[PDB]
Amino acid sequence: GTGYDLSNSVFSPDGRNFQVEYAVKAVENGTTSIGIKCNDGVVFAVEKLITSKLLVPQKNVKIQVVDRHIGCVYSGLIPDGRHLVNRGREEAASFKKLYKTPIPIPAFADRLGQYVQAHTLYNSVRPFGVSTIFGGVDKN
Amino acid sequence: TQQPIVTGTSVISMKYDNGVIIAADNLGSYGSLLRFNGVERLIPVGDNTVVGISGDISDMQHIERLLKDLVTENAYDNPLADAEEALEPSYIFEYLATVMYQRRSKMNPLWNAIIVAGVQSNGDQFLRYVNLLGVTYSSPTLATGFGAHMANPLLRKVVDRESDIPKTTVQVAEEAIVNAMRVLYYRDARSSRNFSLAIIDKNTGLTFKKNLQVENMKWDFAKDIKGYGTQKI
Repeated sequence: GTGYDLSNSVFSPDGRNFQVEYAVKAVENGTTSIGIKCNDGVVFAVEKLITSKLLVPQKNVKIQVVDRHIGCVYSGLIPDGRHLVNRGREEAASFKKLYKTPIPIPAFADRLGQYVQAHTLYNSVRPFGVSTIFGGVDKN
Repeated sequence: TQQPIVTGTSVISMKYDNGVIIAADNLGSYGSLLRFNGVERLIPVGDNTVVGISGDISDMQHIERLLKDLVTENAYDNPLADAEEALEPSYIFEYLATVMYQRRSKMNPLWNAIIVAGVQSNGDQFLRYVNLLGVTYSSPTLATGFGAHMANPLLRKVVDRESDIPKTTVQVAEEAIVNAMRVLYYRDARSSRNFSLAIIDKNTGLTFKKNLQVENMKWDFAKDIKGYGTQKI
């Protein structure tokens, strides 16, 4: 039957979710953003596109910071990544509140991944259309 | 409602021309027992502001974590959070005054006495104190608990009115503060010889020192007093 891409949780006959694929295709229509894992830490980079010169230079930024040691650089649907990094900041704040240790990077990854997949299980939520290159330095 | 267990002590503070000087001891008291000596009472938030509080030790740690979370929130999406925009003492002061009020009104307050010392970006000194009950007032000299009626008569002579602030130097303020701390150690059972002194200045920045004790103490007059009364020998 048709309409296997109208909803979210529906499985295609080959077993591939379709709204997630369209979100992936929406991700690629975004500003390029790279990240290099140097020996001591990480180095992010973004290519925020300058539109008509009315935009103020060196003011609009896209490398959002989580806590002190986790950085988030996002591409695609910029607001969706804004909300994702907001939830990530809340999770890091809760962890530091009730553990008093800065969130390790893999733990932040687990939290963000669990949040992201929570939006591709239901029929009443649109999957995120943002890919992030978040990283940083921790104890290990 | 609750009963504080590990009570704090007095915290002394007084402003001068180029900034404010705050000082406190390092001692945690459980009833009549002096349990912890490494307890810190001054938590410098940012560079131009230092907050000194007293009360329940769990409560100071809770407030400290609140301050760290506030700094983390201020650091978010603020490219000027380092130089132009900063957590000036007024903002954090009314934040913790508000949270103190919410704790009180809910009928589960936190036994505390918060003093915040800071310098405004325009150069004006800030010095204000708030208790668990939420009373707020700004004075050239503040103290806590036992020290409220103890340190004020000492610090108020050097600086008494607003006109006295420009006429007082940092060295005079420091010697007045150390003499006051000597007096409290002489006359308060909840203080120790060790203490901590912090200096804030709009030019030299924050000056914080650790491992400070009380010297220049006179005791040779106590061997000429014999007996509690009619007893002579």
